[PDB]
Amino acid sequence: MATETNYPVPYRSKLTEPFEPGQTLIIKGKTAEDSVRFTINLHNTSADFSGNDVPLHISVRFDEGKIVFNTFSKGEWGKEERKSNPYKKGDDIDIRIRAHDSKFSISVDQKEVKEYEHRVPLSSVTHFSVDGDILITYIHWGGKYYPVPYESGLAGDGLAPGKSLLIFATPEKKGKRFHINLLKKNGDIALHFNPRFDEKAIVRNSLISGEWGNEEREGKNPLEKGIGCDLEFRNEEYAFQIYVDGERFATYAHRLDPHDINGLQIGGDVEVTGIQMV
Repeated sequence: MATETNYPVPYRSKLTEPFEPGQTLIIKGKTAEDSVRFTINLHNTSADFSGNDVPLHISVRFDEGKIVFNTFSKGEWGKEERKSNPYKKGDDIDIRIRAHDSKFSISVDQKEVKEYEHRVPLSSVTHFSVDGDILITYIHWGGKYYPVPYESGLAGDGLAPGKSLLIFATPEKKGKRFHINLLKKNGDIALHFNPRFDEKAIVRNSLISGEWGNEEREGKNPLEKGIGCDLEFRNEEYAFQIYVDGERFATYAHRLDPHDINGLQIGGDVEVTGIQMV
């Protein structure tokens, strides 16, 4: 219960539109050595009736040692479904819920641990709440099914200095490599981010006038096949600051003038679940 000043519990949010297949709800937070349990609920209502259907109820129990899922509808609860709780009292939590047309896919620490089949209409989800022994540090709802190869323009100012491009993706279980390109109008690639599991390295380069540059690799390579990752490309004064799962992975000195980086391409063996400009 440290400094919250952002998402104080009980937390409740009314969705702009109903939760649709392809969208993900991300909840991150901290727990204390005395935390017992906390909950995440996708539920019905509109104003503040508080008491309608709950398509998906998630209870993370530190006393029981498990994460429990269930649904409430027509005034009754169904049969709970359980999975082990990988967290001990006090560690940070990271739970993500992605909706699909036949179920919810829930990941814990970016690892898929539960497929919860829909028991009531997904369209019934109008709000989401979080309560219990947790201090929320991040919440995001959005995304969609991003086809890959992917290509699109970036806003109007694009990935300008002081801005950051956030990408939520999952390298394929049996994939070998994938890439992300930040481009300029003429086709030059300001930054080519290319994870290569077969080479145990992430290649970084620039494509200028149809020719590839030096090529910068070396570095841990924090990615793992089949596990979700948070990629952040921060455009700074002298270089791009590349963050992977919250830690600075590397820097890449600008080879092309920053500004006007208005293009994005993603390809290779990867699944993309979210793209946002921060």
